[PDB]
Parts: sequence; structure tokens; C-alpha cells
Amino acid sequence: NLCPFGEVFNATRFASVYAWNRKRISNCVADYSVLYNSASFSTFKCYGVSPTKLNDLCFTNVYADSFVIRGDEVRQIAPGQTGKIADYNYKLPDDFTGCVIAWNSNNLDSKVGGNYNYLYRLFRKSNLKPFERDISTEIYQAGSTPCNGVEGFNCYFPLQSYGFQPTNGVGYQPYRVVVLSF
Amino acid sequence: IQLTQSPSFLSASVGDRVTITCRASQGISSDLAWYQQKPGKAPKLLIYAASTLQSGVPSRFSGSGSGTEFTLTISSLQPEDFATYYCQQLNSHPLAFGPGTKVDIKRTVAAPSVFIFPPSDEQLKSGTASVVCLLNNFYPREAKVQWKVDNALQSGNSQESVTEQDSKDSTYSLSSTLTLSKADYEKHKVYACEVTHQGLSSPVTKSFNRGE
Amino acid sequence: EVQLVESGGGLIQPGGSLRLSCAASGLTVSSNYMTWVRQAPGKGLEWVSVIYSGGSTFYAESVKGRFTISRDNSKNTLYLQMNSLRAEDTAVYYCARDLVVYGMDVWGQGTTVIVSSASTKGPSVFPLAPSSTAALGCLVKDYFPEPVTVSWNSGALTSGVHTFPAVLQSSGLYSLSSVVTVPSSSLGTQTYICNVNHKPSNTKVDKKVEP
Repeated sequence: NLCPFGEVFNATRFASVYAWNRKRISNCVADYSVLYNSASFSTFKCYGVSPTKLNDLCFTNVYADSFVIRGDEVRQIAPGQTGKIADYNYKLPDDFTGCVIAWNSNNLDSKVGGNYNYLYRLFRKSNLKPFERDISTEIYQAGSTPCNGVEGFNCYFPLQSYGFQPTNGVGYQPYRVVVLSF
Repeated sequence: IQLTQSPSFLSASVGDRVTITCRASQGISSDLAWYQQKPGKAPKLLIYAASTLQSGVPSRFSGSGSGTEFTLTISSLQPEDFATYYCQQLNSHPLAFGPGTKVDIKRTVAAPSVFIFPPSDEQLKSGTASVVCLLNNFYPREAKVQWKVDNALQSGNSQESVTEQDSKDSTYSLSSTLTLSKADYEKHKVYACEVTHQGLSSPVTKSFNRGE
Repeated sequence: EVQLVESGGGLIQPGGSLRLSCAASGLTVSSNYMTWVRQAPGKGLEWVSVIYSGGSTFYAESVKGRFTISRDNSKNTLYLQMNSLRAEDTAVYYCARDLVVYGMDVWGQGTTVIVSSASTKGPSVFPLAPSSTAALGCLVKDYFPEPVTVSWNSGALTSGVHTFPAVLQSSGLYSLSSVVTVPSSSLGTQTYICNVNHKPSNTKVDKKVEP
């Protein structure tokens, strides 16, 4: 047997960041010096080990999370980082030990009008605990006065769209991200 | 990401249809907001998401734009609407504002009367010299002022003040002030104030000589 | 009522420290992107700091380390602690609420912060001599704090008079100039006197401006 990485990478449709996907792996040796070259990869950074001595190891359990963010937000998928995405969408723990993979997908997840399938959570009262996935679409209460689930002033829908135009700058273009955990 | 606005100053009169433009460094599709600020007052939000009307904003304000070039539009200007208008990138983490577009009361082109004043006897006693240049009662408001001393340009020791538009004749007056030490001021003989304005066919250069 | 009411601005020597308050009503500051914005004199808006509802704080590179944004859920108040203040920190500081995708709808009245080492001195008035409509004027230089009044001929002459906005120069002192245009026939005959009053320094000063 081998390890399936074509599944989580070459998947035809990807997940939104707030509702990120987690795939488990329970296999034999995995080809990591071989992913570094398996394609071009605008980001390939590991926070637990030298990338060349991954093939010379195997683990108790390995997870692959995938989602889409914006490029200037890819820097947030790393330990000890704060911001709109790490606070409210996908936190990595501080002792995170693993590797972070991302690449431009302007031709896949954009459309000329602007592809809006992909969402993020903008409002939350508290930060996410690491490896937390919060999927509630409950009206966010910005005020003293409570909402009871009606959008209005100080009563905001917590999820907002990404506007993905092919016209965008690199920071605002969609990047697909895969996070290998150990 | 950096934002710019095309009319630094915009002439317009009550009733007119005015248009301001914001241009973004790279592409930020429809993530723009428009603010209006009158003098001394807090900015007031006008447009968000580049085209949605902020609640309670009169419907004569409108927003167009996507990608990299956006426009705010006042369909029929009113007296209340003379102010400065800023664009902003919708963001949390850095906040890019535009430089601002000021909307003038329109008036026919009035060229400036240009005057130059040497420093006083009294001030030179105190070890400093101030060469003042006055641009007086000009309309279109864009005005280049260039200090030449012994016929070399001088950059970086001058400051400009500007009256806000006059409530009597709708014109501006401006003062450029060149500051030098008494030591330097004696080392040169000619001091000239060259002025560029739309109402002048060619630059007016007012000058004097030290020791007259 | 929906307000952000600011307080705490004033006069501070360079290197000093100051704490600005934003008292909110109509919106919970603990629950919101709150932001500090400034406007240096004659300049546009500029982002200072932002604090997220979960507590992350971010800063404009020019203020990292010196400034500190904070909040007090009990008092419903946002703070800007300004340390190691600089002449370039002089500005009006605005306090705003940011619905990131929906703009900044709720602003504060503003609060002024003057950074200078000056501590109250009265102006020195210098004549802007005319030459051969002429113009003449007064150069009101090196005073603190603002304001000063300028009249001509003890109130008699007002038509054609322009007093320019005070520029706080890098010396820490204000400076303005006042001018009036007069018909050149009256140069040698008509008397021209500008009167300058600086109540903070109890300075009344009258200068004759003649060629």
C-alpha cells in the first residue's frame, strides 16, 4: 500500500475556511520530499521537522485539513499568529508540529463575476481554540440589545463572502491550503 | 494597498452632477467605502461595498466601481454637500484611506496677485529671516510656488498656509514662507517668488534684492 | 443613543505620554472591531490602531511600541495609551466602530493632541513692508498656545484683510501671517497698524507697517 495524497489535493471542489475539512490518514509511508516537487507550491513550510527527513519517519496519527483563504491571509495559517482568520476561522496551536501547503487557484475558484461559494466568519466574541471548527450561522449580537435572530442594526450575519474576481491583486486572490498535522 | 483620488480639488456649483474617482494599487473587487468630512467634523460614512447606500444617506449619493477604479457620484449637488470626500479599503487590519477630494464652490478663473515681502529689520536682529510670498484671491486653487534664491531653486525650507474659500468672493489666498538664518540671508542678494497658476499665461516671478 | 464620546486630548511635551478615552453608548466595544484614526493638520485620515472583539490588537508601523490600545468591558470604554510622543503625533484622534464589510458607521467627535515643548509665550510681530493695489501685512511669529487675534487700524480697516491659519512649526511655536491689500495711492499718506492680541500671554501688541 501507499498513502493517498491525490484525494485531498487534486479534489475538484474545495471547502470554505470556517467549515474546513479534516481528512484522517491511517496508512504506510508517505512521499513528502515527493510533494515538495509533486507540483509548484507558492508556500511549503513545516513547523516541526526538516522536510527532507519526513520520509524517514512515521506517526501515531496524521490529519490533512483543507480550505480556501486569500493570499495575504495565507500567512495566518502558522503557529502563534493572530488575525481575522486565525482568531475566528482556523487556529493552529502554538506547539503545532507539521507542515503547511498552499498554492494559487485563481483559475479554479474565481469566476468573472466573482465566485461567492467561499465564505469566512467575520464576527465572533471569542477566539477559536486550536483545531476548532465553528459552523453556526447565528445572528451576531454587536449591541447591548439582543437580536433574536433578525438581521438589523448591531445584529449582523456572522459569515461574509469572498469576492473572487480574476481581476484581483495577488493578495485578494484565492489560495487553496492544506495543513498536515502530527 | 494604496488609494488615490483624481481631483485633489473639484469645482462645482449647486445643482451640478459631480464625480470623484478612487484608484486602487491592485485589485480589491468592490471592497470600498466612501466618507464625507466637513471641517472640524467627524467623517460620515456614505457608501459601503462600493455601491450600497449607507442608511440615512440622501439618495443623491451613488457608488460605482469594481476591481481597481471606483467613482462616487452626487447627481444634483446641494449646498449641504460641499465637503471633502475620502475613499477607504474595507478592512480590519491596515486601513487605506484615499488622499481626499475637496469639492469647491465654482467661480470664474481669477488669477492671483503675487506679492513678495522681505524680512524685517527687527527680525534680523533676532538671528532669523523670513521671506514671505503672498498669492492673493485666486480661484481654481491649484497653485505651484517655487522659491529661487540667487537664481537657484530652493526646496525644503518653505511652508504654505491657505485661507479656506472666502465667503465673499469664493477665492483662495495662499502664503509661502521661506525661513533662513540671518547668516544665510546675508550670503545671497536676490530672492524671487515664482508662481504657477491656471489664470496666468506664464509664471509670474516677483523678486527683490537684499540691500534694495 | 449611538455615540462615541472622546476625551483626554490636550497639550504634551515630546516624549511624554497621554491616554485617550472613547466612551461608547449604543454599541458594545468588547464585541466590536474598534479603531483609532488620526488626522494630522491639513492631512487626510490615517489608521493608528485596531482591536478585535476576541482581543487581537494591531498597530500602524509608525506607532508600534509607543501606542497601546485597550478596552474596559465594565465601563464600555476604548483606550489609546500614547507613549514616547512626538512632534509628528500632533493631530486630531478619531475613534470609530468598524463593521469590516459594512464600513465605519459610528465615529467619535474627535479629540486634539498637540505635542510641543513650548509652554506659553507671546508672539513677536514683524512688518511685511510693501514696495513700489499694494499689499502689506504682519508676521505673527513664535507664540504658544493658540489663538491670536489680528485687526487692522484698531478695527477701522477690515476689507481685503486675510489672516492665514496658524502653522505649528518644528520649533514647537505657532506662526501666522496677516495681510491686507490697500490702494497704493495711500501708501505714504494713510496709516496702517495691525493690532495683535494673545490673551494666553496677556500680549497686546501694535505695529506700524510702512515702506
